[PDB]
Amino acid sequence: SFSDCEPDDNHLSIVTLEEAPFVIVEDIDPLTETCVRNTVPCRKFVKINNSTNEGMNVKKCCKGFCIDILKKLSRTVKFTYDLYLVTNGKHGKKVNNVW
Amino acid sequence: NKKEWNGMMGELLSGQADMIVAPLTINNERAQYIEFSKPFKYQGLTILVK
Amino acid sequence: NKKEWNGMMGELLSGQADMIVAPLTINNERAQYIEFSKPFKYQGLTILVK
Amino acid sequence: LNIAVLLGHSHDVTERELRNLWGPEQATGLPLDVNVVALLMNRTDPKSLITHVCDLMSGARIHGLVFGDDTDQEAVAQMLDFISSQTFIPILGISGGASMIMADKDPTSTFFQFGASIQQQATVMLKIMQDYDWHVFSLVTTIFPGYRDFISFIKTTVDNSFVGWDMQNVITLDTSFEDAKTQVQLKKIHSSVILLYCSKDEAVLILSEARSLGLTGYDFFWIVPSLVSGNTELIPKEFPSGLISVSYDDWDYSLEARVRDGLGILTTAASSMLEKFSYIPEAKASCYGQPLHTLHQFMVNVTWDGKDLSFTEEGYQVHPRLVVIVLNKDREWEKVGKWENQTLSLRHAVWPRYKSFSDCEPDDNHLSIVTLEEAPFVIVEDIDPLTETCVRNTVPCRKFVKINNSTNEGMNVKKCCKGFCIDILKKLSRTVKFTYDLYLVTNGKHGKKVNNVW
Amino acid sequence: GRDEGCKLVTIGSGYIFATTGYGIALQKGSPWKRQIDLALLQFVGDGEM
Amino acid sequence: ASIQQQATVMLKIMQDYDWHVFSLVTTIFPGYRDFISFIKTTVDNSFVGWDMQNVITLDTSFEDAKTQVQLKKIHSSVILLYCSKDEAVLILSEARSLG
Amino acid sequence: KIVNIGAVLSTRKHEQMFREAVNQANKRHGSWKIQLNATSVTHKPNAIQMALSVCEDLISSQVYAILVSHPPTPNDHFTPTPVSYTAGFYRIPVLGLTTRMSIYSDKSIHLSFLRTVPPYSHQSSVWFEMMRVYNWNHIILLVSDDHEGRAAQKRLETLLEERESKAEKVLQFDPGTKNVTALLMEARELEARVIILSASEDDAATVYRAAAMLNMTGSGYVWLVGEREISGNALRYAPDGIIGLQLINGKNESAHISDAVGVVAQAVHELLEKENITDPPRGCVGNTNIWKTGPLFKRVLMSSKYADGVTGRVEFNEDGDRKFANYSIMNLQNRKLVQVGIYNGTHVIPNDRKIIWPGGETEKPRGYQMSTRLKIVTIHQEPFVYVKPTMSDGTCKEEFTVNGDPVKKVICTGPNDTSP
Amino acid sequence: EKENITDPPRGCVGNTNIWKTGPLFKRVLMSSKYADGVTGRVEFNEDGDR
Amino acid sequence: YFRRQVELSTMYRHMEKHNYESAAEAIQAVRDNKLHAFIWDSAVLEFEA
Ligand SMILES: *[C@@H]1O[C@H](CO)[C@@H](O[C@@H]2O[C@H](CO)[C@@H](O)[C@H](O)[C@H]2NC(C)=O)[C@H](O)[C@H]1NC(C)=O
Ligand SMILES: *[C@@H]1O[C@H](CO)[C@@H](O)[C@H](O)[C@H]1NC(C)=O
Ligand SMILES: *[C@@H]1O[C@H](CO)[C@@H](O)[C@H](O)[C@H]1NC(C)=O
Ligand SMILES: *[C@@H]1O[C@H](CO)[C@@H](O)[C@H](O)[C@H]1NC(C)=O
Ligand SMILES: *[C@@H]1O[C@H](CO)[C@@H](O)[C@H](O)[C@H]1NC(C)=O
Ligand SMILES: *[C@@H]1O[C@H](CO)[C@@H](O)[C@H](O)[C@H]1NC(C)=O
Ligand SMILES: *[C@@H]1O[C@H](CO)[C@@H](O)[C@H](O)[C@H]1NC(C)=O
Ligand SMILES: *[C@@H]1O[C@H](CO)[C@@H](O)[C@H](O)[C@H]1NC(C)=O
Ligand SMILES: *[C@@H]1O[C@H](CO)[C@@H](O)[C@H](O)[C@H]1NC(C)=O
Ligand SMILES: *[C@@H]1O[C@H](CO)[C@@H](O)[C@H](O)[C@H]1NC(C)=O
Ligand SMILES: *[C@@H]1O[C@H](CO)[C@@H](O)[C@H](O)[C@H]1NC(C)=O
Ligand SMILES: *[C@@H]1O[C@H](CO)[C@@H](O)[C@H](O)[C@H]1NC(C)=O
Ligand SMILES: *[C@@H]1O[C@H](CO)[C@@H](O)[C@H](O)[C@H]1NC(C)=O
Ligand SMILES: *[C@@H]1O[C@H](CO)[C@@H](O)[C@H](O)[C@H]1NC(C)=O
Ligand SMILES: *[C@@H]1O[C@H](CO)[C@@H](O)[C@H](O)[C@H]1NC(C)=O
Ligand SMILES: *[C@@H]1O[C@H](CO)[C@@H](O)[C@H](O)[C@H]1NC(C)=O
Ligand SMILES: *[C@@H]1O[C@H](CO)[C@@H](O)[C@H](O)[C@H]1NC(C)=O
Repeated sequence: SFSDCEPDDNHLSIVTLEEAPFVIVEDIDPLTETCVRNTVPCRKFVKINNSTNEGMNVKKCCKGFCIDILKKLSRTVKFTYDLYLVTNGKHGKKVNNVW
Repeated sequence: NKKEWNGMMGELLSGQADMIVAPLTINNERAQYIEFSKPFKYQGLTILVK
Repeated sequence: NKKEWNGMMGELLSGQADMIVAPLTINNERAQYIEFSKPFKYQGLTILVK
Repeated sequence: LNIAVLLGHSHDVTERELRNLWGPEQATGLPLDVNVVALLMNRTDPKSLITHVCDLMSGARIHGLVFGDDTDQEAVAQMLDFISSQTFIPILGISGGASMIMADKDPTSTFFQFGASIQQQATVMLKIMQDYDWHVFSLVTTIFPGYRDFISFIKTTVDNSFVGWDMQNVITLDTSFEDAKTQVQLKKIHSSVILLYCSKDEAVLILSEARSLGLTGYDFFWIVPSLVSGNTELIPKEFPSGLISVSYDDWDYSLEARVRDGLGILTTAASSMLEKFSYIPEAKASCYGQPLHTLHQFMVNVTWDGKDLSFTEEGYQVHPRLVVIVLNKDREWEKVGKWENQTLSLRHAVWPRYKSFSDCEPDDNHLSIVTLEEAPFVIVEDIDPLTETCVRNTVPCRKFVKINNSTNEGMNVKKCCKGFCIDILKKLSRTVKFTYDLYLVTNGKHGKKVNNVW
Repeated sequence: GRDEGCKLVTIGSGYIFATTGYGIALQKGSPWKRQIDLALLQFVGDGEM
Repeated sequence: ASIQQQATVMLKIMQDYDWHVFSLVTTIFPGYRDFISFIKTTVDNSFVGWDMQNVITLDTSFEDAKTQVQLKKIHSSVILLYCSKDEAVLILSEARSLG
Repeated sequence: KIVNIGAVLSTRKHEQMFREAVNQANKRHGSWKIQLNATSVTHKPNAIQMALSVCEDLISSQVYAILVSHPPTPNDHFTPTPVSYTAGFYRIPVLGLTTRMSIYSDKSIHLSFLRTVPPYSHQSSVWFEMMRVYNWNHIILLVSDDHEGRAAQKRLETLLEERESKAEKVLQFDPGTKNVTALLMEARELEARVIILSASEDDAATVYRAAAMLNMTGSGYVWLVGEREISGNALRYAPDGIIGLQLINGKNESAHISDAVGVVAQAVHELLEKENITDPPRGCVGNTNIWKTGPLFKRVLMSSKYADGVTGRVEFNEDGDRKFANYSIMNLQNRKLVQVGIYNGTHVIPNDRKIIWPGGETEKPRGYQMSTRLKIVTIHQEPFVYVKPTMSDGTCKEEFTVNGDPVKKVICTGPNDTSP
Repeated sequence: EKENITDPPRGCVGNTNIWKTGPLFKRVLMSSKYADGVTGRVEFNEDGDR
Repeated sequence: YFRRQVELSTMYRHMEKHNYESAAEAIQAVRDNKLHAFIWDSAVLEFEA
């Protein structure tokens, strides 16, 4: 809400999983604190330890195939997006009505 | 000055048929006019020579 | 926060050199500043292995 | 039959040859009761025209009107079409506002205009653009009438582009110039041909706004039809020298031949309906105190005086005479091109530019380019006669082909070119952003000095 | 295609296998779906894929 | 701090948040030469690949004829404004009116 | 200091209400120094002398507003066309209040004809909203006309673009014929039972007789007609259970007269707020050039927002009609028009009356059949579709594959090899 | 000849704000056309000199 | 699909001269050395091989 009536529906929450030909998640440049521009930023919910549940969001770089697909869709469909990772695990498995 | 459809699409869109059971060429042309489903065949093009 | 050339360009632009007689890789960027001669040699790139 | 003739003040045409347009005309006169009533009028008010209609309809049962206009009021044609929906008399609108393109004719009227539709004139203008190979263009349309089917025909033509026409999107103006929102729509144009669709004074204001904003360069072309232009005799201010217009009011093919051919068509229709039906005079007696055998659905096939003067299904001529004009540096609308029977021919295939648009516009954008036939570099091929279009990854070029071995005359042949140097020139025109002037060499090979002669 | 030594070439090319594809799972009721499908068929339909 | 150090802080924010597509709107406000010059010597000397739209200049009180078009020639994300406070009120009111 | 106002009206009571509303218009609207006068024309059958009296009373009066106010003219053509065609000589807007046709809706055919009465395309949008209520998609459209039928089809395609979907079947024909029963039988074999009709009285009576003959008055038949279909013998031929629409306060004359007076008055005052106002000159004396502030007057009139009105919030759209007009959903029950709902704005308000369908219950009949039967079209595909001629008559040899699986053929029907 | 006649207030006593029509005065002065002058023609660039 | 693309113009002009009705016509033509190449789906051509 910058004003009273402003439609903001172009925001797309996007989560992915690390795959070596598709989703290459690597470190940031330790000298400039900058992802190289063909990569995109991501945050990873890294917890403190196994006892607590709250944690920080480590910012990392992302290249690969699906990153290129997402960039070309953002060129074509012209949307906005937020990239992050899930820590529950792999793609999907319903553990007794719990995915 | 209109390009209309003939053949299987021209008979389906006219309501003469209900389903084109055929090796459908799923492309960007026919996607703008009808809806699609998931493909059964995963096949590429190549060149026949002698 | 300023980038500068050096080396052979640093020796040439200071007035301490008149002509760099050397088969230099003539690129676009160094030709944007100073004039270059006609390239006498046509030579590419290669990889040395054992 | 009894046909009335009334005009305004077009082309300073005297009324004397109108009264003398009966003697040698209709030499093979099979209908006997064919006479003319040729008059004039000081003004162009429609109420006096209705008064003359009610005077001449009861005036010994006049069964015809041939009317021509000198002004630019298309509503008079609407009033005449309404009268033709009441009197049910075939009335020929010749020129001026009486023959201008209205929106949608009705089957309940027998009024006939002369010429072609606005879609056929758009087809002729796109044929001109195909012959000149100018593919990146724009389209500025106002709320001027007849816009719906015209824009729809343009959209269906661009969607059916074998040429691959690059049409910039439709610049729409709901009202006149706001100088806030319409200026932004005018400054979105970076194409070559700008197509304007409005009235005459609105075109003057839009060209004045474009000249005040520098949008009237020779890169920015301007092509308007006859209905946007208006009177051929009146040339108002803020016109670029080279203003392409398409009309039909030729000074060589004047009003007298038009009205003589129209009377020939009317007497041909009377003779053709007389040999089929007997009681030809069927008109309303008087206008005060208020559909069997007509000529509306009867004269589709007609060819008078050799030339095809047949009627379309939408109330126009099948093959009219089209005149394509430009503006010179002497403020004169000079005739350039005419139309063939089926296709379109052009005299000035070589295109002059008429550099004097403003105080200073240099021609530094264009570069004279000549080359030689080289199989990996300059691939020269014929133009396709089925399309009359070099495909968009090829570029056209002209060649001075001499006919005989001992003559000094030679024609210009346009041929397609693809290859390596074509791609180099296209990428240079992408990056350096210049324009090219491509043609072929006629003297021979690359170069050799033959006694101080290269 | 990145194997050191290149001593592993799999049997066949999916002839005796599942031979499925990869897609984008959208939520049930998203208006983005037709636009994403047209964008993917444009990305395949020009050689860019 | 100087205006160059504060521009360094703002570009450090933009580097930490990776908003590469930006613009630059500078009025006749004082210090405009060194400010635009430092933006040039920071973006052009950067290894990041910042998408730099050209500089939009506003001379005087707006005619709302050409300045409207120059504001509508901005399709980037970050809009850097360089003016006084009341001029910032006027330019933000014009941008709210122009959307 | 006087300005005449042209009206096509003959009743002295409505002219008295008109002059009282003019006196109200000159009362509180500022210190502007204009005076106003009325000039109205009466009933004449001869439309040529109608246009003659109109142009004689428009040229010799210097009017600003032209209000046609006779819908029930005894001429069956119903043409207020020559008034607007005469006023288009100076691009003068005629603000008529009579017709509701799409042939009058054109800004290109009629040059500057404004109105506050909407055509049947707004009824099509109300029907689209009703389909959004009842959650239906597939229709069967039958339009008798072709002039307004193309505009109705374009408005339907606009509503489909709002839906981002497509309709099922549209049809147009020539009025006067009687064997359009075959098109109704072709529409019977579809997968929907929603019928939308755009017709006059005669075509509606013809298709109601066809519905009585083809058993189209059974269960599930969703009938949806408008204003020209609920009059004459078609009202007698209408089945009990048909749904009609009627906009409120249109047939009551004086209230929309007063609303038009308020609109015209506030438009004239906001036009005369500014300077350099020209006047339409006398066309009979030396004045053939166009009125230069025509598009200026159109910019003032087409962008005039109003908060006053007896009917409600009146506002001109992009085509010069009434934004969000009120409507009444009527139903036919034992040859009686029973009111079963209303529609303002964007929202449907059904009352506590029984919405009775021509079939069974008061709930909506879903005419989307289960579609047990399908039609498979194909080509002779060389890896896929193997076509073999039959042995004796329509029979297939029960052959086996290499694994004992019997080749389950099908009796298909194929054309020739080359079609021309 | 034009409107919006603004006056700079007396900043010594009870006037602290800025003169808001500064760029208005710049639009008036910097866009002036000259065809007469004793020393000659003066003309304004973006800097406003002779 | 080839008429849309940016460089397939000469191949489009070559293929438009001798378009065939059925694929069996193309098989018989390339069998009788009337054709010399044909664009077709891969697994169908493997089955025909
Ligand atoms: C009758 O007319 C009004 C006109 O506005 C409409 O009411 C709108 O609908 C929502 C529904 O919740 C109401 O909250 C608002 O009062 C109105 N909103 C807007 C933007 O106008 C509606 O069509 C009808 N009345 C009702 C049911 O609210
Ligand atoms: C808690 O977390 C850290 C990483 O954040 C890691 O060393 C290990 O998981 C735990 N050990 C401690 C106490 O640091
Ligand atoms: C949490 O548990 C894992 C698995 O036992 C192990 O690495 C370690 O005990 C803890 N540290 C983290 C955060 O992995
Ligand atoms: C009307 O007639 C007069 C001569 O009486 C002439 O001067 C004038 O030009 C005419 N009007 C028009 C429109 O030509
Ligand atoms: C004109 O003649 C041709 C050929 O006889 C025929 O089509 C028809 O009679 C006329 N044209 C029309 C209306 O098709
Ligand atoms: C065009 O038509 C006219 C009239 O029928 C004819 O005389 C002329 O030869 C034709 N020209 C050509 C060659 O198209
Ligand atoms: C010119 O000369 C050549 C060679 O004699 C001859 O074949 C040709 O017909 C002549 N005509 C031309 C092309 O000028
Ligand atoms: C000139 O060229 C034309 C066209 O080829 C040919 O008909 C003519 O005979 C030539 N002239 C001579 C006499 O060589
Ligand atoms: C109003 O118009 C009528 C008809 O033209 C006229 O008789 C009457 O005098 C006019 N009244 C005034 C003074 O406005
Ligand atoms: C309409 O025409 C068909 C033609 O077969 C005929 O069978 C049918 O009886 C006709 N119906 C009417 C209403 O006359
Ligand atoms: C058709 O008529 C029969 C008469 O018994 C009736 O039962 C049925 O509801 C009607 N509806 C259909 C199926 O058309
Ligand atoms: C029209 O509406 C007004 C105001 O509601 C009312 O007084 C009048 O009686 C109505 N007239 C008719 C004919 O219903
Ligand atoms: C009145 O004058 C203005 C300029 O002040 C100009 O737009 C036009 O000439 C006229 N129209 C209106 C009402 O703005
Ligand atoms: C419909 O009638 C209601 C009565 O309250 C009114 O508020 C509303 O504005 C009307 N709708 C229109 C715009 O005709
Ligand atoms: C279609 O055409 C042929 C023509 O002889 C006919 O004999 C046969 O019944 C059909 N055959 C094919 C190829 O379908
Ligand atoms: C005065 O300022 C206002 C607001 O900028 C502007 O609309 C108006 O035209 C100005 N008048 C003049 C001519 O000074
Ligand atoms: C500059 O010098 C020329 C030549 O003496 C003179 O005509 C001109 O008036 C001078 N410039 C001025 C004073 O405008």
